[PDB]
Amino acid sequence: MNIFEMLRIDEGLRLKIYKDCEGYYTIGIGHLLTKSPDLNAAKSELDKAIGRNCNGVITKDEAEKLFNQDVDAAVRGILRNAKLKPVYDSLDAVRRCAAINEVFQMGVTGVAGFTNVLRMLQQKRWDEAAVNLAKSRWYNQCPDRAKRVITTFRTGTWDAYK
Ligand SMILES: Cc1ccc(C)cc1
Ligand SMILES: [Cl-]
Repeated sequence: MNIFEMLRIDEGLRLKIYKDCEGYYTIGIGHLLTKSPDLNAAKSELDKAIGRNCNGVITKDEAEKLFNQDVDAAVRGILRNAKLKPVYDSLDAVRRCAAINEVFQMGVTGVAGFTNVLRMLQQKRWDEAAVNLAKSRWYNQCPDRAKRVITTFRTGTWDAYK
């Protein structure tokens, strides 16, 4: 078990644009195209991402390419954020996976605004962080995509993905 397998389980796989649980246009393994309400703007972004006219459908290999780029951008987003980095660095290996996963789903901005949970995590207060994450708009809207990640922040084991 590792971040990629953890993410494939949580994001599954679509090979054509859909609306995710927050209502935004997505494809592959949780790849957000745009927050625009315009499907055609989400289409330009996709072609722009692949390097061809798709027009809204991709292959598996191309999905894994996007996936690999997006994991990388999530990690880089954490390391570049002054609020996220010190918290990230104090976490153990498995909770670091739960942190990459959350940034991958929610994006850095939303995550960095959980000042509450951020302090709790750094002080290693797992139960309270867990409780406070299960309160966000992210959890209430995306409970299947989110549940295993909260449980993982709580336990620091992979048991939720087993
Ligand atoms: C790096 C990080 C990711 C997610 C949370 C909720 C906190 C820190
Ligand atoms: Cl969901």
